[PDB]
Amino acid sequence: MNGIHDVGGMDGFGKIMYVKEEEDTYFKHDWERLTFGLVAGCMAQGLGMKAFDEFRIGIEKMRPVDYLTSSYYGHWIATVAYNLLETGVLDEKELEDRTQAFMEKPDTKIQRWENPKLVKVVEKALLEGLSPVREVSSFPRFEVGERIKTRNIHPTGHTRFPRYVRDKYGVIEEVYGAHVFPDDAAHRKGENPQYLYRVRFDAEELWGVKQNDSVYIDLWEGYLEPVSH
Amino acid sequence: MNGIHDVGGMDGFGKIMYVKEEEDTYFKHDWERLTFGLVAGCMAQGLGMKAFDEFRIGIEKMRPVDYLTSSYYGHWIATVAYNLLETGVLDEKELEDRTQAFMEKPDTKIQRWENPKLVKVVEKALLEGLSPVREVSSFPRFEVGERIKTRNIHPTGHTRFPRYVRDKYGVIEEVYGAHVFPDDAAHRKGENPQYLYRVRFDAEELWGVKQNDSVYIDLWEGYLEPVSH
Amino acid sequence: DPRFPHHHPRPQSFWEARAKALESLLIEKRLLSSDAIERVIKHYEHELGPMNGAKVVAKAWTDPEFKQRLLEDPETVLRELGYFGLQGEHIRVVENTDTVHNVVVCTLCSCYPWPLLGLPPSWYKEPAYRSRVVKEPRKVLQEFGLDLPDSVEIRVWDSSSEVRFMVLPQRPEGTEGMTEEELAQIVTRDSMIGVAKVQPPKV
Amino acid sequence: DPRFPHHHPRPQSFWEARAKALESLLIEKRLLSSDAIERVIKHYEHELGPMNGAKVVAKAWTDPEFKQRLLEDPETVLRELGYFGLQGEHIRVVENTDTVHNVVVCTLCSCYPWPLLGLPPSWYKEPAYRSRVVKEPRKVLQEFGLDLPDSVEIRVWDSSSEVRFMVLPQRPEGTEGMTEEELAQIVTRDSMIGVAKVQPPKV
Ligand SMILES: [Co+2]
Ligand SMILES: [Co+2]
Repeated sequence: MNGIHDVGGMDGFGKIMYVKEEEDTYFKHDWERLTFGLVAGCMAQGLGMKAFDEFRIGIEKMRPVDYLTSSYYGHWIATVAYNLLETGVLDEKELEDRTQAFMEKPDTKIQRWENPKLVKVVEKALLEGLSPVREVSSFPRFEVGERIKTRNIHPTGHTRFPRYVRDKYGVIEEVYGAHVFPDDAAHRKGENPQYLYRVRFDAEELWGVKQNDSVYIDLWEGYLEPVSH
Repeated sequence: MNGIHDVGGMDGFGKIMYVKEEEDTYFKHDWERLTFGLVAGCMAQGLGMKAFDEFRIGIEKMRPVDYLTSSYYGHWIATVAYNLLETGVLDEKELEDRTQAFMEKPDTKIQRWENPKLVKVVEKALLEGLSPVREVSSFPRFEVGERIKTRNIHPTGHTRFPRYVRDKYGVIEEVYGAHVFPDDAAHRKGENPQYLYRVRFDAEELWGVKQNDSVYIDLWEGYLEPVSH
Repeated sequence: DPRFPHHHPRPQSFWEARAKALESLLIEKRLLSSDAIERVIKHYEHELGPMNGAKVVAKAWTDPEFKQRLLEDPETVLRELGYFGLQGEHIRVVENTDTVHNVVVCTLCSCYPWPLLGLPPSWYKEPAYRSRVVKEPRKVLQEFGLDLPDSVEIRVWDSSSEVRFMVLPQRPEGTEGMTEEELAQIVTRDSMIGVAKVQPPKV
Repeated sequence: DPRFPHHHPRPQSFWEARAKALESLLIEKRLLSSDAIERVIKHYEHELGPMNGAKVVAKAWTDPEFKQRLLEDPETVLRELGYFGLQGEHIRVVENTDTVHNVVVCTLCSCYPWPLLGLPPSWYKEPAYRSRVVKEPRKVLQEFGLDLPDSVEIRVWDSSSEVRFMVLPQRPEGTEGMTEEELAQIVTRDSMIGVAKVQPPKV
């Protein structure tokens, strides 16, 4: 979707708040640390999220004002809740009451519970990862060195086809192989693998200005089309 | 600029809050009515704003979070303040202190002052308008019926060249004549008239989808370029 | 927080306080009078309204010659009627037909022909309408209760220049016999923007 | 207000309350344990960090064979070193040269190779950097204090797929004689993202 998250090329966001790495703190609040666990915990078990595709769409669906105002880990919370509701893991009214409860008395303690069984599962995910590489029988359409042209399409659902590179000419730099197709996997429509390519674009083609700059990006075969003659 | 105001084609803003016209109130608060006066009052006298070009840029320069959160008339207030500061009509510290003062005690009354002289000026503007039509010696590059191609440029300053129509092919529908060029007038660089054209675009060319829909828009000659052969 | 300033928006009270701060400053410095600020409010809140455009539609609905004059050289015709003014200096009238439907918008801001229809609707200046009307006008129209066939071409007019556009709707199939003044009463503001059609006075 | 819901953002407390509401619910339903939630925090806050990538850079800075192996088949080389894991399954290493400079980003979200550099910088996930780095990388780099000549090509790498990228900076002209472990200490996190160059240990 052409949402607020696709900020590539926009103006008005001001200067970068640069900070020294030895002073840039990871988590400032405890709920932020909690969120990371909540995210990694569910995805490891496949609760509401098999991989990161279903995770990114949840964020993209946020209201523009919430996306810009909530903190970074606010995005993570929104998607985890989105996915757990969607997949029916948790009930709408069920979550609303708890949220309100914790807004009333934030100091409320939670019953601690543990079991090394799940912990072992989470570790498996953190160390083995979730490679989106798959095997297909299709023959890739383009080859390294070939001049390509991104398609002019505006999908309504999730997509990794940023607006600043649509309807533009580029050159294939590499053929990675076949990877899970975001546009489908994110909407639970089946991970329908597609050849992934790294395409190089010149600043002139993207911004209409001759500068010695270039952008490299990975695009799925479904986003590209051959150059007409 | 490619700011948050150029929302054409974006997704995620949700459903339209439709309301019956007999129930859709103009101003809900007094400060909103005040703002309208403040805007029309300054522009009529050329205080900080000669026309609407300098007025729109002021809004476009707002911070994204302020643009989405402040109300509609919040935008008007931001630009009026922006322009009055820029043109040195009012001092930065001077305005800050007053703002804070009124946030402390909003009930503070203001000394009323009047003079039919200015009132007559404001009426002149409201009834005569500010036609941006000018006379030039240049020969228009394109003619009605000609197939055109919008240029792929991303100006940093003000511009009336919305992103959803850049680097796209269209057809000239009319040649209005020469009008003040926003990109320059908005930045006080001189109203450098340019031929204005109304260009028609097909849904397919803009969104890559065949539908019986089309968009008509007015573009300055400086945004267009001839079709190569 | 200190590295995330953009996450916090200024409170609605800030803008209100700013408007007052501006009013006092301009007055105090004798740059703007109070009777001038009122003249404007009175003019846009009680003097201008959709009633003006309604009369134009009614006259064209009953005078083929006027209609032609209006569609060919609208700027001149409107000037004679007196419907001219700030943000209404250059206006074009687009006509709806059985096969063509028109809808105007201002994706960049909220440009609207004040001298003709008065101030714009609340939804007209918001992102929802402005962002979607140019890409999928059919869906947007359904939300307004207008379901158009696929055989009907939809023309979206985006006000990118100082030029403004007004929609001339079709005369409902229930009128006939009604007078000009009686027809002006049935033309709605939304019908002149293209988000609705004038309903037949039959019922 | 009732017609302008989108103007009001949910308060920061809402998100905090929501995270807790989620934690209790998942625990209460025996879907997620507390010792599992801690294992993760411990792993991303105390186990992973830029220190990993620093060693890779230091080894390549001192072993031409390793460097070659690394640039040609990075996925295999990294797997042998053990720098593999969630969001670090597929990594590519881009090398900076006297005529070429590399800078990575994730315009759509904030994708970063956790197993190699740990969590990303605060500015890396914000709109300012993500929006501008692809259109005018030179200006953005100046803000970080890096002024590159026009004769130096700047390559921006946007992480649109699960594939992640890491920047291999040039060895400063002040080292020589230093050991691998001693070089790993001078490689900064920012230098492996492309927003800075390793400064010479001379001074
Ligand atoms: Co406007
Ligand atoms: Co990301």
